[PDB]
Amino acid sequence: DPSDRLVPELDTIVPLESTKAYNMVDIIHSVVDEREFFEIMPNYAKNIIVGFARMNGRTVGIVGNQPKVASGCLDINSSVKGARFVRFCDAFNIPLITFVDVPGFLPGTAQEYGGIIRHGAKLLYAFAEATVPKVTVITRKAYGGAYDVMSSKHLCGDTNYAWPTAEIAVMGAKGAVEIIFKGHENVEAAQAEYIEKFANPFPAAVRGFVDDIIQPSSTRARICCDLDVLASKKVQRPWRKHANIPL
Amino acid sequence: YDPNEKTFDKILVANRGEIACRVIRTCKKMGIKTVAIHSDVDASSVHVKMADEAVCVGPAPTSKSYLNMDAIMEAIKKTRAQAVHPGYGFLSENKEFARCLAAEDVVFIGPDTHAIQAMGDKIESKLLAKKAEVNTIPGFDGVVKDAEEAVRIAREIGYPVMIKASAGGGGKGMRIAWDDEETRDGFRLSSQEAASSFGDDRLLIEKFIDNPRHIEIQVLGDKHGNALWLNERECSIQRRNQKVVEEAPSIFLDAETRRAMGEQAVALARAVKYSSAGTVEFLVDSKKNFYFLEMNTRLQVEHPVTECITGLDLVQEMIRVAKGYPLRHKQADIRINGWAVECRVYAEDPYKSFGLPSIGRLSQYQEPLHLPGVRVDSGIQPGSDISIYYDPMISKLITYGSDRTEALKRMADALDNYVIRGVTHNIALLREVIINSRFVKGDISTKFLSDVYPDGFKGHMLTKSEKNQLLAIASSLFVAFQLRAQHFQENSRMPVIKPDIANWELSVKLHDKVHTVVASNNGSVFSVEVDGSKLNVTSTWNLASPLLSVSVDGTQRTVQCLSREAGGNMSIQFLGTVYKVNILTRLAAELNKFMLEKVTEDTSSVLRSPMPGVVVAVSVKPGDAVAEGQEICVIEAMKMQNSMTAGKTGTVKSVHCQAGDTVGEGDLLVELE
Amino acid sequence: ATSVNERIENKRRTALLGGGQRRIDAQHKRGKLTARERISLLLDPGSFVESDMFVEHRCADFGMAADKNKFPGDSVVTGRGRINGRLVYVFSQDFTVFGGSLSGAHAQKICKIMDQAITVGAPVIGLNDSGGARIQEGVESLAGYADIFLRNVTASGVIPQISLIMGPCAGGAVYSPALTDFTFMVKDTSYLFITGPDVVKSVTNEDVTQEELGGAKTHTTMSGVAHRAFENDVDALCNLRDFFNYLPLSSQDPAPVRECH
Ligand SMILES: CCC(=O)SCCNC(=O)CCNC(=O)[C@H](O)C(C)(C)COP(=O)(O)OP(=O)(O)OC[C@H]1O[C@@H](n2cnc3c(N)ncnc32)[C@H](O)[C@@H]1OP(=O)(O)O
Ligand SMILES: Nc1ncnc2c1ncn2[C@@H]1O[C@H](COP(=O)(O)OP(=O)(O)O)[C@@H](O)[C@H]1O
Ligand SMILES: *C(=O)CCCC[C@@H]1SC[C@@H]2NC(=O)N[C@@H]21
Ligand SMILES: [Mg+2]
Repeated sequence: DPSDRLVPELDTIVPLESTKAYNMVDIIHSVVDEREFFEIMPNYAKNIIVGFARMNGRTVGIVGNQPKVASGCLDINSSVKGARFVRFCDAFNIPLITFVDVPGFLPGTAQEYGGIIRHGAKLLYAFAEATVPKVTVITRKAYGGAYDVMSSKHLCGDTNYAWPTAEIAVMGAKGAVEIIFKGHENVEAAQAEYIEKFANPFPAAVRGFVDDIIQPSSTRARICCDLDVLASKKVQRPWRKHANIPL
Repeated sequence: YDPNEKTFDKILVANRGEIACRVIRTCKKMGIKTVAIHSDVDASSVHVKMADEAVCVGPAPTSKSYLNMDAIMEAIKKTRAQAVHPGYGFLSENKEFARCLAAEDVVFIGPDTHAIQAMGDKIESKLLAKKAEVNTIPGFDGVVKDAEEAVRIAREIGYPVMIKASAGGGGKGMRIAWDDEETRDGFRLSSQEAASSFGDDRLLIEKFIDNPRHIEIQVLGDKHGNALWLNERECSIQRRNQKVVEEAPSIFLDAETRRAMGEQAVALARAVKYSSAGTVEFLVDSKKNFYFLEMNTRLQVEHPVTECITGLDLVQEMIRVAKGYPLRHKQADIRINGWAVECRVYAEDPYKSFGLPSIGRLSQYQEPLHLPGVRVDSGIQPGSDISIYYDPMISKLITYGSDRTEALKRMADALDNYVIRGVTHNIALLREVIINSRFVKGDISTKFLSDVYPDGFKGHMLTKSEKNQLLAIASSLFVAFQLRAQHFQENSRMPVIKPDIANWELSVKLHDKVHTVVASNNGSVFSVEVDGSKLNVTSTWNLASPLLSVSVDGTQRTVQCLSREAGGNMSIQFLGTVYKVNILTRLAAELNKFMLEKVTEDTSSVLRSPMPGVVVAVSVKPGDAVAEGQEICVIEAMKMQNSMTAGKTGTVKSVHCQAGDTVGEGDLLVELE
Repeated sequence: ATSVNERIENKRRTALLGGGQRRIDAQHKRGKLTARERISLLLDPGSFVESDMFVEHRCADFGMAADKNKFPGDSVVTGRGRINGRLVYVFSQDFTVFGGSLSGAHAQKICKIMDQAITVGAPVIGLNDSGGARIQEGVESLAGYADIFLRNVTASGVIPQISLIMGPCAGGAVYSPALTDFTFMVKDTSYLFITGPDVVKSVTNEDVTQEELGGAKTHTTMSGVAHRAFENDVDALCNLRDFFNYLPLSSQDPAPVRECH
């Protein structure tokens, strides 16, 4: 399997409408070598996907969001499911590939009573302490602090990429216009301006948050080369017996 | 082609998919700017990216996007288009569309309004053909009056009696009768179905031709009174009255019959004052007696094949004719050059009803463009999606050669190097038809698919040698994967010790039989013992490419490994048919006999829908009792309606289908005891 | 003659007075102090030295180029002091200025204090009183949380980190307290939730108020996020003093030993 094989089928996999859901497993199958993917916990917490694959013959750990189930919102179960896998992958020197499509955290009374904060902290810590090479690709959206939870550039991430259909912001357009332009009491032009100016990856691109905006068909060829140069990554950190996981 | 000649500088294509791509390629070759129309679903199609500019015309359904004349006219006015090409289907043969376009200033590439009006119904067409001295079916001409008149006509038309719905056709109102009492009961059935038909309520009584052969003559005409016939075409392999396999030169006809047929077609075209490209269809018996049957006033689907034996470009010629230029060829300039065979690759499962529509997204798609004498016309690409509103046509494949044998061999070779992963296709049926002995000999008819497979398509029945080759290839692939799994990189801390094994003893389960196989490797060459039979297979063993070329005992074969898993199950595409095999080691096979068989709670009593779409009418209600051979409900998807059959007796506990909803493929529909 | 002296006094007065006296009165009418007297009560008298008191936000959109949207300190007070003679680094958030929402300068100051504390080997105490992240800042605000979160993981297991929620913390700022070693709350005054009750009502069609959603009783009785709850601010600081007195300065030092009788 050549490491420069193109994947033209990924150019239109992401629907134009923001209310439509696609399958991330198809993207994972297209990107990885020989369309082979070993999924871990496939029937539990289906809004997140974790597994093992091979890129240019090297074992890699794939973690990603599933917009098809629960619109990709994070909850208690998926946080632990991702955190344990990420911790194991770091512990045994395995590179991590991440696909980001998240609107935020799932709201509700049950989630708050169950301690969603602790599990979100678990997942964020698991990505934060990572020392193995990490590659991140943003497909459609990443809203709020969840964008930081998914191994953003600022958590010692190595390379971040965004598709042309991606878009990153703080909250939705309606929330922004209702929390900023309250006195103006006119959301007709305000929402149009906000979606014309900030509903695109350029504000993060011009500020250095994402390395480059790449075409989907060249995704695989972009990742393999990176895994060739990050194989010698070494990071030094302060000495400690063991850190305090929020278990 | 000469771009120096003056021609339209803007063409609007009012179709979608393959024909739009063909027209776009033609006008690009002719240096003509083009404009494309599309619905919301087809916003990412191939034809909307090939053409400059693109206009959205409406929602997904064809009744509001491609058949909405107001949107088309608005798009034409906005884009300042000078000419519009309809292709085939949709509004290609619409009477009012031609007048609406020709009203303001727009020239329409095709026949005039009068030509479409005359060749639009089966009543006046027959008498017009008779007035032009053209052979017709000896059935009586005239609208039937009543049962007594019908039987009186049936007395002198012949013992076989055809009843047909007038005006619009499309495989409706076509019924059989032999006996006089059978004739009258069939006639009253036809009368009541016409009363329930679209509104014509007029019946045509006619004679049958035994073992019909469907011949076509491609005519081309201009506005100056010139008409040319571009040889003939053989199209007999049909299911649901739809052509699948096409052959340009007719092996059944000689020079004299071909000349007579062409002269009759030219005379008929001159009588109608035809000024475009069209086809004239004939029915031919065993005694080479041809009878006229319908005329198509548009560009046909199987037009490329007759281009492979004449060297002309039909689209360019008809655009030039629509411009107003006389034809630059004569009758003596048309000659037959070789042989050509065309296959129509659809998106349907051939194992049920000779093709039932299916949907999906193309995971990957590759054409055999590197093979000699191969041409592919497709309107799809990797990642394309198949909706439920349009025709399921995937592509068409044309192979030309010096003679019939070379063309057939090239078609067989090309059908194996065609990669489609994501949907289900009918390539297996095409490859089975091509290599059929009767098709090779040349004795075919319109009922070719009805007697070769009386019960249905069951796949390729492979012989003993082919079975041995398949088993050897499967075992060799399994051993190659196992050997590849053992190659790691040097560790320098815990060096690996590669196991030393001489022979691999395997149990291979195929269909419902178990074979013992012994495999040995000597580098790139595998020696296989299959039930005491020696086989030798060689290949490069590239396990990543979707196409594998192997040589077994000197015979070259191409195989594709669709699916493989650690449990031993493998899906291999051999000779165009997908086979499922289970390969295990001897010890694993011996130990597997202690495993309890998993209970399968599916023994009939389940009516899962065999196709996706929208059900239009349900004939049963919950709590009722059904009978064998009785339809339950009718699902409409991709231009056709299908009703599932019966065969078991029980009480329907619940009905999950209602008019207007969407039902997916494999969804439970009717539950019964 | 240079007017660089009066400007310093004006900036100091604005920093001490925050965003205005009306907001201070609103702060007191809820029985709630401000950051500076909280720091004074927490630390030993005459031992607190403040860092970066002349830092301004650098927003340029949504009309914050005017002086009415400019406030010194940027709603955070950071520095170092001594408790019972042992060094400590502290930071407190001010709800007066933009409701304590994160800006670039706020995160920069917090990160600088954490970096200094991890360099010298001293504990960090954080009094959290915010309202989320500043929307007008944009993605630059979000990165701030990340720049904090990483420093919460790098220092985990190296120096003790104590967090005390003193008000309605909401949004992505609730993850920093969850990444610290211990968490304390003030009852009837503090809240902790990812999203407000309005979003819950809009989405799940369920009616609930802030007290039942993120109150101190909820997080100390069934949620398991907080560790202890205190009656008011003074009692919370008084208990935090001796709780800090129990624990050592860094993992490189042995457990403290006191004088016994
Ligand atoms: C990383 C994830 C994120 O980005 S979370 C962003 C925050 N999302 C929100 O919807 C805001 C939620 N905050 C609130 O609802 C309130 O501030 C809460 C926490 C309930 C405080 O209670 P309450 O005393 O009633 O507030 P208030 O009416 O006195 O308002 C005071 C001023 O504070 C301001 N404020 C608050 N948060 C922000 C923020 N993120 N960005 C900018 N400004 C903020 C408000 O504008 C408010 O202004 P004003 O003085 O009422 O005119
Ligand atoms: N008079 C006939 N005698 C014998 N077979 C016929 C006769 N008419 C039609 N058939 C069959 O009807 C089918 C369709 O006829 P056609 O006029 O072409 O309608 P359509 O335009 O829908 O294709 C033919 O393929 C042919 O096999
Ligand atoms: C539906 O989308 C209309 C195009 C498909 C039907 C056209 S028209 C009649 C020809 N016969 C056939 O099978 N395809 C062609
Ligand atoms: Mg016909």
